[PDB]
Amino acid sequence: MNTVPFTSAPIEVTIGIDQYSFNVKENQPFHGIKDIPIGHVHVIHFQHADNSSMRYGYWFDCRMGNFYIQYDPKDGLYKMMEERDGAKFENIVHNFKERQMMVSYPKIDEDDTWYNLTEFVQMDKIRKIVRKDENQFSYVDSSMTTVQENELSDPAHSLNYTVINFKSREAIRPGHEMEDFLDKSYYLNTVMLQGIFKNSSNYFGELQFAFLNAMFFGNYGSSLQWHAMIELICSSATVPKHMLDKLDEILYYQIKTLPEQYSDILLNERVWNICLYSSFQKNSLHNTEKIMENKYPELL
Amino acid sequence: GAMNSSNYAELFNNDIKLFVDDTNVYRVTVHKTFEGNVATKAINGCIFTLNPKTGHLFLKIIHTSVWAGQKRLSQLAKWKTAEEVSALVRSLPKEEQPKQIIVTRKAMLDPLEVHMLDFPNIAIRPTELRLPFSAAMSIDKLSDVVMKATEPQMVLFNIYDDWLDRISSYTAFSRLTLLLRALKTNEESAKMILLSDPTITIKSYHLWPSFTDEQWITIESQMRDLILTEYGRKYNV
Repeated sequence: MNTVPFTSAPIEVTIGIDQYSFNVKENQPFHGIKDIPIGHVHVIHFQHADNSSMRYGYWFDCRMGNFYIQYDPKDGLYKMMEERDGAKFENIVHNFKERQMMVSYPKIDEDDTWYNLTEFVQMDKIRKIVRKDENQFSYVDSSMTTVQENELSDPAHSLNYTVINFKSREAIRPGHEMEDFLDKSYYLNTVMLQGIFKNSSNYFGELQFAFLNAMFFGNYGSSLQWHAMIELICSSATVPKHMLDKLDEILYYQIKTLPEQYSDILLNERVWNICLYSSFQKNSLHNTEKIMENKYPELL
Repeated sequence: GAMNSSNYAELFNNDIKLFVDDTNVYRVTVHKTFEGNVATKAINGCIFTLNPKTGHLFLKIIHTSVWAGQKRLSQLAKWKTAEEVSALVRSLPKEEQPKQIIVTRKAMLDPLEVHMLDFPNIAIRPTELRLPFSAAMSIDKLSDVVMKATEPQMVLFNIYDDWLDRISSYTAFSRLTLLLRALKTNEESAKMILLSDPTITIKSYHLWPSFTDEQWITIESQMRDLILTEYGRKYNV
């Protein structure tokens, strides 16, 4: 059970840790989050009370180092930092715990939600999508654009998601134009799975990361990437049986977790209607189709 | 974006462009079977690929053999159209390749875009114009070369005959769209109007009769009258 201490909380802020969130008052004696489950990536995220614009936050894994949060009054945000002195850090955390100035990661024993949302998400893959090699943790916010959004403007601050474009030479073999456009199996299986991702676990990890950035930061380019990766599978006639079964579980937990009030901006009507009712895989996503039909029948 | 009434003069500028109409690619007769079910029998079709500035028509004849053993033919017909248009562009010298291709039906956009990925600087556009190119098979010499074809064939025509010696591309296109609109609305009537006077013939190397400038004004008036009448009947107005 790991800890992310906070130096202080000088500005009023809503703090998220994974799917949980807490309101902290200006100068409230708040000194961080304890009992964070080892074995998963996590995201600690912020929304200032005075600017409900720019949700921002940090992907981290407590196995990779000792991380803390400290407010920077110059840049005007809560920053993640690494403490390299093990004994200084252990001594900071023990003091804050003794004074009970930390919130406990409020996991219910029965509840596999976070595992289910992050099953394939790896910190080493996050750090290739979000390039800042001097830190072990990754900053994401509401406004960061994707490599694909940029092609169509600061490269250092981009989300380097794998570019997926159904009307591209990468997607369409010369001489198999109609076949490759109507059945994307060669683009999914040869180009993306064998070629770029190497395996379905890395593909699902990027899909799951894109969804979480869409949900937690309202990151529009992330939402585009999540839908493109769903549509590429659903639009392939030839998908391994284990990948379809796994995709159904992945999407079920994403739809289950999505705030009911954000379905209008976070769910693309065309993609979901095509995936559940018209695509090759219209009959392969039983759990997803059932939760979507019961939770969001308007969209469909 | 879409070609409309607003940007109509763009058709007659010096940027090479082609219209592509796929209406007549996949053509069938519907009939009863011995068992009283319904079946189709394909007949020869054509792609209608037209340079509106020059009148050059690239009539690619679609022989029924291309459908043999294929499924979902109305879908395949859009892809076969895009394949043949792509092949035509690749066959042209670089300085003759179009800068834009305008498709008369929006369902041709994705097929043509995907076949033309090698030509990222050729713009594929839809149109808001309701163009009457479906009536191309009412031009006797075009219908005749399509129906007689025993294999895939490309035939080159000038759909304006020699009109550009006397009139502008804008006026030539307006005459062509009026003739085809008449032929589409009431073929029998349109064809009677065009041939009623036997002294006016079609040259061996032409599609339309050899009207004087004064005869074209009479003809064009007869075609407008035909179209308006038919409109009153269609809508009881």
